[PDB]
Amino acid sequence: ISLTHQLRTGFHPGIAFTVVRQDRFATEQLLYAERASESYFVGQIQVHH
Amino acid sequence: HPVDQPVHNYMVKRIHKRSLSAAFAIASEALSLLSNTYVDGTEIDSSLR
Repeated sequence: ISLTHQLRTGFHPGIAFTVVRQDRFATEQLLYAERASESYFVGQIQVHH
Repeated sequence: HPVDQPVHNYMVKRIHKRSLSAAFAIASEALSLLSNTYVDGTEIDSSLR
């Protein structure tokens, strides 16, 4: 009741505070998947329902 | 002493009924290879078949 006294009207405590949030930016991708490192091994069609 | 008289018996037999059943699981893989071997040709690996 008395510390937000000095935290809700006009007077003010031997602490204080520090704004943030958790806001919004980014990144993405576009590679160079290579000539000799990267793969598969060719084939199939086979079934079960 | 004429008292004798041959007798013939007539017994009949029932046939009854039995059976044997068993399960035989096909893997999708074995019937898989199956499917090509029925149309075995230049394709469909022979070592596989």
